[PDB]
Parts: sequence; structure tokens; C-alpha cells
Amino acid sequence: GMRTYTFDQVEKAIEQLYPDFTINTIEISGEGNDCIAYEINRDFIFKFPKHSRGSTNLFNEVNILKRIHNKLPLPIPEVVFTGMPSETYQMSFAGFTKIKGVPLTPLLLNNLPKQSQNQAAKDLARFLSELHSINISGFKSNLVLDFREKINEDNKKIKKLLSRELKGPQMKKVDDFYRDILENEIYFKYYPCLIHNDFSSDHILFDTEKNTICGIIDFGDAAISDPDNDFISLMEDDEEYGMEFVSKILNHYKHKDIPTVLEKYRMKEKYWSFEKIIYGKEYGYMDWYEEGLNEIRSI
Ligand SMILES: [Cl-]
Repeated sequence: GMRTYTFDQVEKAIEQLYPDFTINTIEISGEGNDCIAYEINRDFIFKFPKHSRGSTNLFNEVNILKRIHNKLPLPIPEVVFTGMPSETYQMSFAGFTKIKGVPLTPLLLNNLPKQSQNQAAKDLARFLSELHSINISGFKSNLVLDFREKINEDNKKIKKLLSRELKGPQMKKVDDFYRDILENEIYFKYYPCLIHNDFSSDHILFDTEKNTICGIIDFGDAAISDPDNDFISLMEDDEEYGMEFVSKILNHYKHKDIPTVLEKYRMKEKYWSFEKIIYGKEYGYMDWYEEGLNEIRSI
């Protein structure tokens, strides 16, 4: 079950741990699948978890940000307030400094003058180059997300989930899809590093007076995994920036195997149907689950 909050309960939660912090203004600033976010005093964003899974992502975000706060070339959220663990949440809330700016939507990017588009690609490449070069020696080993392990896990999850839903031959071809990707070593041979892992246009903030990127946000999915993940998340022509712009990022990053990035993107496009089934059933999102179930049913 998901949780809702009133403004009064948000204030009461903060006041229990921060009695000297006066709240003058509060409004909802956004809502995602994991947290509801509140703009408080017009200078802070407080995230409150909608469920236990979302609180684990929030706890991860807080811990990662504290490890990397002064290591990057763009502003990232700074943790200023933290809640506490309970039997229900790893972290009851967290409060971050607000970064002023708007998302660098594909529409906003493509209306920019070319010189500013090029600066945006360069700034993103430097951000990712520095992120992926952060020394990960100290980091907790459970942050490592091995992609081959993940694909094997999902295959077992899908069999468990769909054993009574799919007809025998349908499940056989699900098993075939998994077998084929697991035999292709290009997806699983990478050098692990710290990655953002949700590196998309909605998480890139832009200063429209300077026409420059002024922040990267929402680090709750960060992990030690394949650096190519942070390029393929920007490659979709519909919802993101497309291949031409991402190729500019790849050049400034000095990527040496662009064909492999493309092959990984192609497979992730196909793999989304299975992710929608998994996280559809997990979150209570039957919309997604039925959508993924119909997609794998036909193609
Ligand atoms: Cl921080």
C-alpha cells in the first residue's frame, strides 16, 4: 500500500526532529513513483516516501550524495535534513537544498542556439566523465549492480510471475528471449563505476537566463554498474534527446566504442516490456503490468 501525507503531517514529521526549523510556506513540488516532494520555505525540497521501496531509494540517494557532494562539475542536491528509520521506512524523509532551474526538456534543448546546445553536450559529458571516474574504493559493495546477475534474476521473476498467466509456448519464447541476451557478452563486459542510472532530461536542470545547465538531480537509483547506462537513457527520440545529440556527448566523453552503446540501447528498448511487467506487479501498477504483458504477447 502507498502512503499519502497532508501538509500538517509533513510539518509534524519535520518538527519532531528539527524543532528550530520554521516552516512558512509549503506546497507540492512534484510526485514520482517513489516519493512525494514538497517545496518548503521556497528554498528546500523535502522528499517523503510513498512506500518502503521508495524509502530505500531515498536512503540510497542521501548516502550517495554525501559521498560525492564536492566531486562534480555541476551542482547536485545537498542534504540538509534527514528523517529516521522505522519498521516501515529506511528513511522517513529527507530535505535538500533547492536548485533553481527548469528541466532541459528535448523541446527546450532543440530551441537553443547551436552554440548553447553544444555547450550543453560538453557540460553533460564532463559531468558524466567526472562521475564515472569517482574513486569507488570506499563504497558499500551492495551498491554494485551486476547486469548479468540482474538479467538472470529477472528471468526467474518473470517465470514466477507469469507461470499461471502465459500459455506454455508463450513462456517458452520468454525463456528464449532471456537465453539469447544472456549469450551476448557485449551487454555484460564493462568496467563498473559509479553511475547516475536515471540520467534523463527530467533530471537535468537548466538556467534559461545563462542558457547553461545548472544542476543534476534525483540520485536515488545511483549504483556501481555500466557507465553506458547514463548514455542510453538520453537516446530515445520520443522522450529524450536522440542519437545526434548524445553522439556529441559521447565525443566529448572520448567514448571509444559507440557501436556498443547503440547495441545496448537497442536491447534496452526491447527489454522495457519485461521491466514493465516486473515493476508493474511489484508497485501495484496493473496498468504497466498489463501493458508489458500484452507487448510480450505479440512481438
Ligand atoms: Cl550532501
